[PDB]
Amino acid sequence: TDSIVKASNWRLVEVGRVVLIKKGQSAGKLAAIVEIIDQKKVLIDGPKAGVPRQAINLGQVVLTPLTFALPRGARTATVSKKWAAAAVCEKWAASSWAKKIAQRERRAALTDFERFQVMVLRKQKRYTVKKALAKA
Amino acid sequence: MKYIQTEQQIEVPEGVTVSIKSRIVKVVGPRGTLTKNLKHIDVTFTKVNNQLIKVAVHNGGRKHVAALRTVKSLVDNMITGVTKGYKYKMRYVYAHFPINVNIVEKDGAKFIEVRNFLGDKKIRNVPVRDGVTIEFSTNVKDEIVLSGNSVEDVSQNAADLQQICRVRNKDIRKFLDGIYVSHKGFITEDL
Amino acid sequence: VEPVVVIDGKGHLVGRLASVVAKQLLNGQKIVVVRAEELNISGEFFRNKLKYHDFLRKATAFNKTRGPFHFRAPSRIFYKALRGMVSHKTARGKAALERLKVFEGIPPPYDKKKRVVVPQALRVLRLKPGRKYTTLGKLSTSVGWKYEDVVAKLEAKRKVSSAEYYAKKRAFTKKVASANATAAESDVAKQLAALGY
Amino acid sequence: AESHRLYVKGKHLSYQRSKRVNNPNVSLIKIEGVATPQDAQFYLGKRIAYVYRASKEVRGSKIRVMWGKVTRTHGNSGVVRATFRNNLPAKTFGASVRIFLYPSNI
Amino acid sequence: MAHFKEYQVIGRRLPTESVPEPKLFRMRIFASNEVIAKSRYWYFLQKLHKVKKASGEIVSINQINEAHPTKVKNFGVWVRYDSRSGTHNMYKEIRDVSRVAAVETLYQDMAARHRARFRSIHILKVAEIEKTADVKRQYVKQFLTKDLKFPLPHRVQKSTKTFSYKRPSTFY
RNA sequence: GGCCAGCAUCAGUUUUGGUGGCAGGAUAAAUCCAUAGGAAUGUAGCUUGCCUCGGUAAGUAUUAUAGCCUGUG
RNA sequence: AGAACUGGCGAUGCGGGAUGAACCGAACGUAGAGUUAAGGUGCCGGAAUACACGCUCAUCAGACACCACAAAAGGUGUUAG
RNA sequence: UUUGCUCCACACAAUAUAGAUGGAUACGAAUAAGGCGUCCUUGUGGCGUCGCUGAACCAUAGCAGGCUAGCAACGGUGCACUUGGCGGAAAGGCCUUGGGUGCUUGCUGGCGAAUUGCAAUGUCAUUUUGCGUGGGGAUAAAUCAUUUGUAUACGACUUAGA
Ligand SMILES: [Mg+2]
Ligand SMILES: [Mg+2]
Ligand SMILES: [Mg+2]
Ligand SMILES: [Mg+2]
Ligand SMILES: [Mg+2]
Ligand SMILES: [Mg+2]
Ligand SMILES: [Mg+2]
Ligand SMILES: [Mg+2]
Ligand SMILES: [Mg+2]
Ligand SMILES: [Mg+2]
Ligand SMILES: [Mg+2]
Ligand SMILES: [Mg+2]
Ligand SMILES: [Mg+2]
Ligand SMILES: [Mg+2]
Ligand SMILES: [Mg+2]
Ligand SMILES: [Mg+2]
Ligand SMILES: [Mg+2]
Ligand SMILES: [Mg+2]
Ligand SMILES: [Mg+2]
Ligand SMILES: [Mg+2]
Ligand SMILES: [Mg+2]
Ligand SMILES: [Mg+2]
Ligand SMILES: [Mg+2]
Ligand SMILES: [Mg+2]
Ligand SMILES: [Mg+2]
Ligand SMILES: [Mg+2]
Ligand SMILES: [Mg+2]
Repeated sequence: TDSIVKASNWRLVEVGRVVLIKKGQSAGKLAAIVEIIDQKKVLIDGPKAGVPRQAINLGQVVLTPLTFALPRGARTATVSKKWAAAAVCEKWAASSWAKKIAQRERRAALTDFERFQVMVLRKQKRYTVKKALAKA
Repeated sequence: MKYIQTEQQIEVPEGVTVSIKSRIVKVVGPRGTLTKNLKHIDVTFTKVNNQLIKVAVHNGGRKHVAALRTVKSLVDNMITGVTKGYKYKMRYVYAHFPINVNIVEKDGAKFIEVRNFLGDKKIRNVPVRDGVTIEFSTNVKDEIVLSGNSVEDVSQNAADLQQICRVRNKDIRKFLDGIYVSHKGFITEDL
Repeated sequence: VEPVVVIDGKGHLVGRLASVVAKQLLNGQKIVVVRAEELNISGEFFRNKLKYHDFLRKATAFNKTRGPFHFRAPSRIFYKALRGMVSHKTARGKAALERLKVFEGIPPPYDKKKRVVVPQALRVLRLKPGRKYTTLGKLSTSVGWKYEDVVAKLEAKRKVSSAEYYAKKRAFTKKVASANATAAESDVAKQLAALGY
Repeated sequence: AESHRLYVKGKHLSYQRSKRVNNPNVSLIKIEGVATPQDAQFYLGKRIAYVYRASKEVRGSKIRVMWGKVTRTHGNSGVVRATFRNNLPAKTFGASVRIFLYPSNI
Repeated sequence: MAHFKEYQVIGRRLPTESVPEPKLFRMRIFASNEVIAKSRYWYFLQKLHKVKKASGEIVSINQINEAHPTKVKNFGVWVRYDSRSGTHNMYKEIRDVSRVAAVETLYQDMAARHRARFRSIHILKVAEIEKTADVKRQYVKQFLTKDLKFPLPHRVQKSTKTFSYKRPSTFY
């Protein structure tokens, strides 16, 4: 008989929270939240990923579950220094999310022939799995 | 102007364990248990420890924020209710016709039955709400007593009686007749 | 896309559900709509009750037959919303409508078929949280509809059978996953990883 | 195998029109899976057949075809304008229609 | 009225025999193109000096760029505006990253809260509130508190096709 | 060479993309680098009061075991 | 009901204002292609259920010039001064 | 009333089509919260994990897909049969048993394709009906006229008649 209260554990807008951008010249790139402007705007910066330090509307960006030590209002060079230090990229890269992204980018690059080979393999994989799923 | 967050606390005493999934609240203490459904509200509960629970509103307006406190109150009265309990007292009040009050049972139900009121031949009835019990207060004249773990079921069963006893067609000032709620408190004494 | 699209009414906003259904018809897409009683309308129950009585009083003064007809059933409150979004006095209009079917509940065929949703009419995506809304079933039963209880009954019964269907299915895909795994790390599997599979 | 389709599915939507006046010389086609004018810039030029059936056999078949081509993109969501050899019948609004891959550019 | 730029404008009364080299006056003007800017300039000058455009000249127009466009700033703003029954002075504070963005939302806010269109407003001052604790309007102090964080509850992701096969979720 | 088409090379009109070279401005403003000064939504350190073995807070303290701001180059 | 100047209707279709002599756009040989006006783009209905910042919840909300009405006076609803 | 009707089978003819062209691919509930996996004290429980769209999943190679051989598997699938069971909201469909039989592109062989001439939907769906044959099965009634009056302007209604 301890108490037990749900949670509901949201990603936060906060300095050091990394977001993936969805509109515009950048888009598909990560960046860090430096300052926060209001409930609608924040100041982002993503030097490794190429994206310009800028103001940006939250609804244009999606908050990843990643955070890292960043002083509020830190300039680009500092943001580069910390980011690297925290190895956020490899961390992101390792997530299901980023993998899901890369998977479908790859599907969309397949040559028509490659596409043909994907089928031949699925036939092959299907043959032995169907067996498996049949014996115990 | 939208407040970026305001929050409230809900203290938890040594006998009780509140528990809340979705926004469906259950408080279980020494005197039984009640549950209450906050789904209509949009707050966020948070355990901090076995004696502390925060309730908060993010990016809320006035009417929103202004519902934060009443959430706190409602769950609080569940916690007090499940510990100390609630006791509403009512006295009868009449100027000549003695109002005569008793508890009847048809098809197993328990009704408060009020006869003679202001002379009236008609016989008044109020049901007993489940969870509220009714003692005709001995040692005190024309006092009725409604107890229970839910403030809301006692306070309402109270008000039902007092409203079955409204006076029509008279100067309601001069004719002050009725059954009135005369003191609100707890069951467990010293507290 | 498919020959038939079955839409789960539940959680949708009447006039938005109507507005998209209309277009789809007109463009050749057959549609059946289900659980039309679990449809929503913005505005608290009383508002749409008052609106409904407004509608309720228009009638041909000399002959209340010829006048405007008032269907009380949820599917049909719906159909009304829809029909007004379709040029129903033209042949092309009649045509599009025949591609439509609306149902309170989920009766045979469709209960074993899959149903979809329409995000641009999904209340829980659209209504500002806080705003009050109305459920069709409750609205209709207060203006005459007779069959909320019997639908509720049939649904709860349907809902049981389908909970089994599911449980079975979940059981079987658990196996399927366990197979598709006793076969990961094999050559063919690694090969497909490379190609995005 | 089971698929032999060498075209993209499509839909006879309206004629080109105002509120109150249509122009049967231009038809408006919704091309399955094309959502933006950029997306549809691809099909500009592709040829379109509306394939239909009749009771009198003719050059051998009971199947006739109206031929046309995509000509510009129309509006913001991948709808496309097209002209046909003869304007399409208007009972066809909502009928399917076939878009090909020729003339090719890949 | 648009997306703004801020301009230094400089003008003077036309020269004369007896008064060559007249005094020279400057305004910072918030407009969207230089053509509106110059016009705006003469609008206020004649609210101040004996001049019309007819008898005076523009000497220089230059766009002023924000000094630190990726630094957040707490703006104090002063405005004169006309209502349906009176005219009024007013002070709001805006929090953004350039004066030029600031003026954009001001104009918005005025139109939204007070139904004031562009014709009816006069920006008096726009200046950086150097040290906090001279920030005064609460809807801004709100965003200065230390180690600030907040969720964005009830996520609505935008569907890209009319039907969906799931059922969404507003988690976030 | 009657009827209708496909492609190629062009001409007139038009529509929708890719991409190369330049000009202007505070010879953009920023970022970046250097440098001087600064403060706080005060980073290390220090102090003191509770406190399950160091965590909290309220002091001190301006680069320290984070950083930012402002000017000049 | 009666004057002043211009522009119109009458004598004039065409696009818009659902509808309408006079408003808005624009004045007409037969046609192809392009672009626009005024006015629009949830669906009826061609055209973004487009972007952006606020505001508003009405037990008779509101929704676009001409135009198809509302006033003094009030509100501890809410917003910004 | 000149051999009529019905269900099943193919056959010929017509006829038409609001618009096949790989697959409508089944929990429920919540959204200020959930799905899935796992453990357990089976609970408003512990731990793990996922979302950020179906950009999926499934299917998909062979004369529009011909004729053939082998191997590895014991798997998949089509078809007609047969076992047990489920579904009444419009169930008219779902699951299960067992033998049969075809196909298998799971892998490895032999043969074929041209001249439809550089494109021309290049015809592969499913609707209703008509008429022969022959494999099952079935063997009425309504109306007019007559009649009743619980009915009636006329029709209609309501009775009665081997
Ligand atoms: Mg009275
Ligand atoms: Mg009296
Ligand atoms: Mg500046
Ligand atoms: Mg020709
Ligand atoms: Mg040319
Ligand atoms: Mg260039
Ligand atoms: Mg730091
Ligand atoms: Mg510096
Ligand atoms: Mg005349
Ligand atoms: Mg005219
Ligand atoms: Mg017109
Ligand atoms: Mg009008
Ligand atoms: Mg209509
Ligand atoms: Mg349209
Ligand atoms: Mg757009
Ligand atoms: Mg006006
Ligand atoms: Mg007033
Ligand atoms: Mg007010
Ligand atoms: Mg037809
Ligand atoms: Mg979970
Ligand atoms: Mg589970
Ligand atoms: Mg759990
Ligand atoms: Mg899937
Ligand atoms: Mg084959
Ligand atoms: Mg049906
Ligand atoms: Mg072979
Ligand atoms: Mg026969």
